[PDB]
Order: sequence, then C-alpha cells, then structure tokens
Amino acid sequence: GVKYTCGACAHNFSLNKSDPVRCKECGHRVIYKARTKRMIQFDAR
Amino acid sequence: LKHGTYEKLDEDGLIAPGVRVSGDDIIIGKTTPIPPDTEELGQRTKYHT
Amino acid sequence: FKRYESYVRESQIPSKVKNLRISIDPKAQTIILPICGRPVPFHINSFKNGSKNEEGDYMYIRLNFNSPGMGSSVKKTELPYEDGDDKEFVRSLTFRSTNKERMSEVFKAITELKKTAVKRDQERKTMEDVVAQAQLVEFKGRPK
Amino acid sequence: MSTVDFDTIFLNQSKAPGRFRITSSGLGWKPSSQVPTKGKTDPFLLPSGDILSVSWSRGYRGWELRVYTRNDKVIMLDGFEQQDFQQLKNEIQRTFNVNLEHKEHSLRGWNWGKTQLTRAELVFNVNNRPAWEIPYSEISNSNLTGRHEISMELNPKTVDENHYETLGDELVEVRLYVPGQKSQLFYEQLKDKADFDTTSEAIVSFEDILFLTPRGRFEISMYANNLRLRGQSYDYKIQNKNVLRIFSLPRLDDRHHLVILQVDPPLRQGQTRYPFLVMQFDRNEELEVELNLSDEEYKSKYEGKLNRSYGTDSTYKILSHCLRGLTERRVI
Amino acid sequence: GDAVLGVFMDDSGDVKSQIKFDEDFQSRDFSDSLTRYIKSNNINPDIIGISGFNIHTKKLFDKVNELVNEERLTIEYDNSDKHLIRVIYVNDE
Amino acid sequence: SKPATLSDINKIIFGRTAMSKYWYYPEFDDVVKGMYLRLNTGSSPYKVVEVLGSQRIKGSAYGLNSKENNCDMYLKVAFPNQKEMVRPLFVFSDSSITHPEFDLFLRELDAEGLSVMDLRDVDYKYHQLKEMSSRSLSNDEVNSIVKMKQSLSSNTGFNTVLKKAQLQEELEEARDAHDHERVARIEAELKSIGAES
Amino acid sequence: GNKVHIGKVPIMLRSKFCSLRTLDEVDLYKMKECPYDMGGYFVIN
Ligand SMILES: [Zn+2]
Repeated sequence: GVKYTCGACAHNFSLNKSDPVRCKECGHRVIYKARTKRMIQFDAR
Repeated sequence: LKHGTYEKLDEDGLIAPGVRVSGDDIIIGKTTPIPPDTEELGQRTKYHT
Repeated sequence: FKRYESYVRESQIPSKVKNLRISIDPKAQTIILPICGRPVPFHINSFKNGSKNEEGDYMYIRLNFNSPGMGSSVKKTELPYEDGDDKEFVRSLTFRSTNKERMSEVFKAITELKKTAVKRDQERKTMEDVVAQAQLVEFKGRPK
Repeated sequence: MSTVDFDTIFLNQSKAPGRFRITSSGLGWKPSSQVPTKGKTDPFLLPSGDILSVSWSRGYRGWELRVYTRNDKVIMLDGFEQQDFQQLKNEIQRTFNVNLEHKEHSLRGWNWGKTQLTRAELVFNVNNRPAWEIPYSEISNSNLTGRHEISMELNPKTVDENHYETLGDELVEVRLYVPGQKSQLFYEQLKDKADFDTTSEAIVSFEDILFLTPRGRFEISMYANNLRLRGQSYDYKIQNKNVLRIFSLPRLDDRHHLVILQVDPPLRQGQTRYPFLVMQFDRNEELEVELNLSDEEYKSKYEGKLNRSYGTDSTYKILSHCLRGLTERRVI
Repeated sequence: GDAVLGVFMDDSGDVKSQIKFDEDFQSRDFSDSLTRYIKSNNINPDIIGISGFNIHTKKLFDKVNELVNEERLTIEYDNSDKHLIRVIYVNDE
Repeated sequence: SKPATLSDINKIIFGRTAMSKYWYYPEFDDVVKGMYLRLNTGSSPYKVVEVLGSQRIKGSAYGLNSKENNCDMYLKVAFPNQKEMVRPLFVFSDSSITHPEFDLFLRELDAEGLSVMDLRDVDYKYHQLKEMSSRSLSNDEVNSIVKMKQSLSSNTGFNTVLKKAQLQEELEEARDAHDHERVARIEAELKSIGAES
Repeated sequence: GNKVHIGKVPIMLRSKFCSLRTLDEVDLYKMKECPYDMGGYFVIN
C-alpha cells in the first residue's frame, strides 16, 4: 500500500504490513520510505 | 491518545518524508495491547483493546 | 446371462468421441476404444481388470475383458457373457499414449466406473431375493 | 469435367486435414498447407484401376470412407458429414462403377463374437455386425500365447519417412481367446496370409514363481536395466538399480528355499507397501535355461557374470545367479 | 457504540443461546445475520420482544417489524396459512 | 462447465510487469500453467498461446523489463495451429487481448479439435492468482529468492565490495595458516576482480 | 575439544581487524563511509 526503497540497490517495492522487512531482490535489511505525494512549497527566502 | 494530531501518519503508522511537521505532532504511531474490559457487554466492537 | 448394451444409435455416442482417443461415458458405463479409426464401445460389465505400465514416453495400458476358463469370481448362475462354445472373445487390448497424466486419469476413471457398477450390483442383490413386503400399519393410540 | 472435392478430410488417421478429390483417373488426397508437418507435401494418388470396393461407415471424426484396393490394402478417409453420402454415392458410381456400401457397426459393448478373416482385414463380428476391423498391413506379428489364445502385435507407428503423424491413443496389441478343439488353425491362416515372423525378447524369463509377499503367482522377466513381474492382476517394473539386496535362505522345513529381494522404493498395491519381495521355491525344482543374448553382447558385457546356458540345476540357484549378474548385488 | 443483544429462551424457561450483533442495526449485515440466526439455527421463537430505555428503541422495533414483514418469518408449527412471529414492546419494571 | 467469455479471461490478465513481480515465486510455475496471454509472434500480429509448462534455463539470463531485470524463467507455450514453443517472459505484451485475437484463438482450437477453459476452471485460476499476488512471503522464501537472484546476479557494486572483503578475510585466514598454495589462488582472484575506476 | 566460543570483542574502527582497513578509496564510498573518518572508536548499540 505504501512504497519503499532499498538502502543498497535502490529498488522500489511495497509492503503489506505483514511481509518481513527486506528488499525483495538483494535481501537488504534496511529500507526507506518514499517521498509524499503532497505539494511542497517554499518561500525562497 | 496524545493531544496532537494523527492525520499526518500513513497506513503503517509512520510519517512520510517531505511532510512539514510542527510541535506535538505525531511522527510515529505505536499501540500496546491491553486486556479488554467488560465493554463487550453492548459495545459494537467499539471497545478499547 | 444379464443382457446389457452400450449404445443403440450412433447419435447416442457423445460428440466428445472426436479425438481418436479412449473416451469414457459414465452414464452408459461404456469405454470407447480407438481400434483402427473405429469408435468401438466396451461396456464396463464386459471389462474385467486393467494393468498400467509407463514404458518409455508411451503409457502402455492393457485392459483385460471377461474370458471363459477360471475368469471372474462371479458364480456360474450369472455369466457376464452369453453361453457359447463357438463364441470367440476379446481377451485384452493394449494401448499407448505420449500424454502420461491424462492416460493415468482415464485409467482411474475406468477403475472408479467398475467400482460403482459392482457396488450397485451388490446393492441390487441385497434387495433382490428380499420379497416386497406389505407396509407397516401404525397403531392409532399410544404404542407399547 | 466436374471434379468433386471435399475439404477437411483425413487420410489413414492423419493429424493434418487435407483436400480429397475424385477424378476419372482415380482418388487424390493432399494435406492442407496450414500445418508445418515435417513431412513430404506430395499428394496421395490412388488409380481408378486399383479400386475394388468402397464402404461407408461411422468413424471418429464423422463418417469414414473405406476403400478396398486390388492390392489387398485398405485406405481410410475420415471427416465426412452425413449429407456427403448422397453426393459420394452418385460420384463413385458414375466414375468407378462401384457401389458405395453402407456398413452398420455393433454398438452393444460385448467382447464376444466371431472373428472372420476377410481378404484385406481381420473382422470381429458381434451379433452378425462388425464391431471392429484391423487391416493386415497394420499387423506386425502374431504369436500363440496359449492353447486357446492368439496375441497380435500391431506396428507401433512412430516416425517413418512415408507416413503422416497419427493423432491420439494407439493400439499396440490385441489378444483373442478362441475356444474349442481351433486357435492353431486360425493362427496358421492369419500367419500364412502376411508371412508373420515370430520374435523372442527378454534375456531370461521364469514362469509361475510363488510369491509369499506380495501373495500370488508371478512371471519374472529379466532385462539389461530392469526386472518385470507379470501377475494376473498386477504388473510391476523394477529397475535393477532399485534392488538393494538379494537374500537366498533355506526354509527350516528342509523342502522349500526362499529368495528375498529388498527393493527401494518399496513396491506399492495401495496403502501399505512391499519393501521385501519373498519368493518360495521347491528345493527339488530343476530348470534348464538358455539366455537370449547374442554371442558378441555376451562376451562384451556378461562374460564371467552370467552363464550362456544353465544346465538342469535348482531354479532358485539359477535365479539367484541371474539376479547377481544383472543387478551387480551380492547374494547373501 | 451500542450493540444489539439477543437472548432466546424456550418454553422450558432455560436459556438456550445468546448472540451479539456487533454491526450497525441499519446495515444489511445486521438484517442478514438476524435472519440467519432466526432461521438456520432452528430457534423458531413464538414471539419476539423489544424494549429499551429511550426512543431509539422505536427505530429498532420498526426495523425488526419491517424485516419480519419482508422475510415472511412464519412460526414453525409441529405436525395451511402459517402465521408470522409477533413483535411487540415489553413492560420492563 | 460453461464456456469462458472475453471478460472471464480478462479477469485473469497477468501482465509482463506482474510476471516480473511474481515469476520467482515457487507456486508461479503452477500459477502460469494453463493461462492465456497476449504474445508477440515476431515473425507483428499478437496472438494467444496456451502454457504447457515452464522450464528454468541456466545461462540464458535475459533483460525482462530493464537492464537490471535479469530472468532465467522460461515459458513453454504453444499455438493451437502451430507447435510447442519455449519463450522468454518479455515476449508477452501488457496490452489486452483483442476480439479478433480471441476469435482467431478459438478458430485454431476448433481446427485442432480443442475446447475452452471451463468457467469453474477460470474461477479456480482467478482465485489462484489472487491468492498468489496477495500472499505474504516467509523469511525462508525470501532467502531462497535472494540466493536465486544472486545466482542470476551478474554484478553489483555493493555485492562486488562484499565479495572482495570476504576474499580478503579468507586470504588473511590462509596467511595465518601458512598455506602458500591457497593464498596464491586467492591473490589471483582478487587481482582479477579488482582494478576499479 | 576444539574451537569453543567464549565471547565477542568489540572492534575499533580502522584497526587491523576492522573491515574498512582494506577496501581502498572507491569502495569506501559504496559502503557509505566518509574517507575523512579516522576511526579509533567503537560502535556499541
Ligand atoms: Zn535491495
């Protein structure tokens, strides 16, 4: 439901809150969430 | 529950990068189980566990 | 001899037969066998026992049929064929096929059809000599 | 000249459909060009002078036109519709002056009847109707298997440079039972018709062996790579590699001798299995056996492992030596 | 957060089975579960009583009456115009 | 037992992206069995083929979707009119099967004398795919898939660094054991693997 | 009687028994290690 990114091979995937925390293709134990889809605005100051 | 806001959390209880946060906002959502009370009397599944 | 028949008309033979392969009709208890492009039906009653042997890529299944001379365990009273000294019998047919899985399923279905036929014939016999009795008349008051 | 043609017709049980044509010169059949049939694309042609008679009957793929030739060959053309009968009858009568005979077949499902050796085919009749026919050209060999039993082997059609791929389940062997003192005369006529040549297989066979486990009587046929057990209700094929151990043990009754095979995987009859096969011989049972091996194969593979002929010695000793030579397992 | 409780008693006066309905009483799931409880389990109650502490019970009574009128839950009669199972309010002092 | 319509087959569409997402599953071999999918003939009219099975082919690693999408799984399919074929996964197209395509597949089946998958069997396939796609993998299954992809792994900078570190550790172990024969082989292997840029 | 395991000793970074003693300059970046880091400390928890 929510995307994730591996910490070594930078491979995108998704998890269903029941899979083991692991990259599907290289088996790394550290993954990162992906950026939000909301709008990000800055004041340029 | 904490007096902050939980609306910035994702489905897995973790906030996502790129989201602006303020003081007292909830960035990690975690719950611990509690033995249920006698609320199963007439609560329609809406009892605190 | 208990007289039986597989089909009366060629229309009764199912259209599924078009495959030049062994086709089984459970409704008519019939095993249609491809003998030189002929849809020859063989009733499960005429069928005796079967032996399956996967030799190489072909599955050689020999289907044996009832033949006089120490054959079936059935008593002389009921014979699965009509009495005849001048009658010649098909004792066995051996077929081969490249498809092993289907040929195993066909053999299972022939064996199941035989088991169902034998069970129905036993059930009939356990009801045969039994004379049709009158219906029990219930007592109109409090029965003992 | 009205050429009559039929599409989607099959020749001799061919897998590929073809176009059949009737001409004043004869019959023609050509495979349809839509199937990559590794195979000559050449049209089959039958001259008008070679046609003897033609029968119409029910086949697998609809109706079958069976053409009898003067050269004792049968040609099978299947795939016709029931409506085609009137057109075919008129055209065959007009072109060849041959009557198209409608042949009804027995559908009763009986395995008893009368065999009738017709000029080009063996016919099995059930209640005065043909149940099936086998062309003599499809019979490879015939062999008397008992006093009332005739086994016919049919040419297994595999890959021949002159035949279309066949589609379906193939008949390999037909066994007939001919009662009365009659099967030898029937066999002689059939054998003489197509000069059938008898063949011998299996390095060695042992008939009527009593097994205690599985309980029953079995013929043991030995091959280079495998052992076959042939039983009235159950046939088993054991690979020589699956034989772990051979025991040859005298029974304490001093009258019988036990030969015991350990097999892995264990032989199966349903639920429980047979990891051990227990054979029981009489000690006074003597057998003489010649091995079915060529002198070149014997010298190259079996010299010092097997004897070329076993004299009249006890059956269990001959069997134990043959098992030792073929399985390379030590007899205990 | 007010689930509907159901208690069935036979003519013997002994409790036979108690059930909880944890879905909303206005949902199709509530009606389907109540129909399954009424029919499948061979309960066959002769009369159904409804009571409460406030006017909210009136809506439940109306919903139950509509369900009875819709599913034709006639009373089982031991061995033919089968009669419907009555639904009434009950005094509850 | 009813014949399957176009929508029933469309319900079990398994795209090439889905193939890459699920081809390494142990159950995927039976899942893909009997399925109908759009195929690029190449010799292009897209047509439907029937999966007679799958066969892993070592040494035939191919790009599935991108350069990194190496795959060893192969699908043994067959046209009805044509003969059996062993094809890689990327040949199939994510585009849906069109009406003329399904009509031609039906005509070829009728020419051969075959039938269409039963609606009960269509539902069984749909349930199999839904179970397989929503399944949660175990730790052992993850390890097996990782080892399989490592066998398929031609090269990866992180993995190359890890291999070089493991080789250095093995080399120091051999050095401490005074094994002058193993150390030469390890040095040669390290020299071959190294020389980065 | 053979190699019995008696415990685990923490390893000082960039020392002789550290994994970063080898790996040159290029691989130090792939491991997300700063080449300016000097070692000399332990990593406990
Ligand atoms: Zn990864």
